[PDB]
Amino acid sequence: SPLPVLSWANREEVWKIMLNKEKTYLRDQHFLEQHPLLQPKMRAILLDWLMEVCEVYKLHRETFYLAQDFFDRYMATQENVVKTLLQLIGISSLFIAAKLEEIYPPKLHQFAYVTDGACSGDEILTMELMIMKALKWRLSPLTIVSWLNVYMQVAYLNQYPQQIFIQIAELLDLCVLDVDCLEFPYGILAASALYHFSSSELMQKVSGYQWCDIENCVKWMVPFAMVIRETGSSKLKHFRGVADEDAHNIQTHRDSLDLLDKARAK
Amino acid sequence: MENFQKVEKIGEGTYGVVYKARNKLTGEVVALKKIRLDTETEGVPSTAIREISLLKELNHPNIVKLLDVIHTENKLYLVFEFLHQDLKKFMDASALTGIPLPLIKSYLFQLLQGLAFCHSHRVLHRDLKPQNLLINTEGAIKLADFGLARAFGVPVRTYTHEVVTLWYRAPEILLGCKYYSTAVDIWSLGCIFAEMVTRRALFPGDSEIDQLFRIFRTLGTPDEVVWPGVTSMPDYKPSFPKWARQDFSKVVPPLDEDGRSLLSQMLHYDPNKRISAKAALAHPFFQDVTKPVPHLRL
Ligand SMILES: CCNS(=O)(=O)N1CC[C@H](Nc2nc(N[C@@H](CC)[C@@H](C)O)nc3c2ncn3CC)C1
Repeated sequence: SPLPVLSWANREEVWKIMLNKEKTYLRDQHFLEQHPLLQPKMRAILLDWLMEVCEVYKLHRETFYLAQDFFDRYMATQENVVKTLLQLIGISSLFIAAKLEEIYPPKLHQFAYVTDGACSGDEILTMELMIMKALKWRLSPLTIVSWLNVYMQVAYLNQYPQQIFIQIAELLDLCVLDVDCLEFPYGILAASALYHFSSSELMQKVSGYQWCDIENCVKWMVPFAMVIRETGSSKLKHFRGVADEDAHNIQTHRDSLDLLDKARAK
Repeated sequence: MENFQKVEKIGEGTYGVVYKARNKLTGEVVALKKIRLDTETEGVPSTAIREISLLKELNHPNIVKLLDVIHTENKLYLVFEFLHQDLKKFMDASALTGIPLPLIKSYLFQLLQGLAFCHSHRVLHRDLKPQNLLINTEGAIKLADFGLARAFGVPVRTYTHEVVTLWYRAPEILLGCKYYSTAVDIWSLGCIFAEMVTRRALFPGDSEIDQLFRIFRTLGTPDEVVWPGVTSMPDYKPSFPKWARQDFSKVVPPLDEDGRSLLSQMLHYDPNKRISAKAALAHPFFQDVTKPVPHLRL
């Protein structure tokens, strides 16, 4: 329990509830073994594409991570999915996420518009219902990015600086494109990314996780952190109509595909 | 959807219509929220997706139980437990006789328990008003209508749209605060608590300024001492009349010293000083209802 004595509720009670959510929400790193026609590089191209349409429509990082988790968890319930069906499932996962997270989310015709005609409004309204029903209406998970936000709030309550947040988010966006990340809990993934930009001491102070808890994850993360380090981390951008205090919360897009190639090589 | 027989219409919202129903086979009396999908150009309404999802997570005896979700031909049905009456109807029925203090106390403690659970799950109700609080015949009360409930972590922003009935809206919101906090729900419950004691709305304004002026008339016009930062707020005006705080004997006469205490802590101007739902449960006003637990010093 790294959260300080919370005024609203018990510091440990809030923390334990967050941990019990990860125990109920399940993800599988081998879900593509149920869809033999699909390869792990297909999921990577899809999430990279969703990341770009998020940046285009200035959508929140939480919106992207909701769509990622909806897509990954939905496919774990499905079988023998075809390459052509993936664009619709991803954009419908994003449609649900935008409606849940954004205040004035993009309209259905804009979600159909980004698919260059390969998806229509009726296909997306049919697909969102299949997704929500298959997920048993459990659409309130703790995303990979939500943990990062909690970790930043803890480190500065003892609001936070934006530049550091986007650098750690940039590394998590790369790691999310590899389906093997789904073997490590979302909280572990975030603490491990934060450790690569800080230390074990700060990671334990804001996440409560000991070194043994995140050691396995930090080992797998190591190649991705190097590619991010080799090139230098990005700077905070300004977004029109977006209040500067919330600018770190807007989803961004990079040439992460070739960065993911170099990472798996080493 | 064939196993249900509609008994009667209960109410209607932007989202959908509520009915009392019988599961003809079982005899289970439920509340059905019907949502026509053919009417919405954006599929399942954002608000309906959020309410279904939030209510699956929020399992607490003082929160309405969502029993099932059924998808029919361009219709989405939310099946909930049925409760015979809301707090607004109950308070109007009890306007002459009064509500017995042990029942006021029992209801307030139960409301605070359900609210603490929402807050511990990082959820802001945002619309706590008597008609959204459902009671049963055996003394229970539950929070309901989570259509406007938003989760925090990255605090919920404020906007110019149909939110919490003005009467239960916190003063930081009226004064232009850009972010909601758990303190806005505690403010609503203090208003509801006072309303159970007097059997009339504590602050029944007709505009945002009338609401604010009514709050200032009863609690006194605030300053930097009572509320650090109030004068530097977006909708604050130095021109506001300076009224003095009224004695809580003239605001809530039937309430005791313990009761008057809890109400002042619930209606504190400062969102940072205003009592929490967890802290309110520990207050000496409920000492007869609850028995304290040993705290682990570790
Ligand atoms: C409006 C009439 N009030 S009354 O006359 O005091 N009274 C008759 C029965 C009614 N019960 C329920 N009312 C509502 N009302 C909803 C808004 C019309 C909102 C609060 O969920 N939702 C319920 C009820 N049972 C279960 N759910 C969950 C869907 C209370």
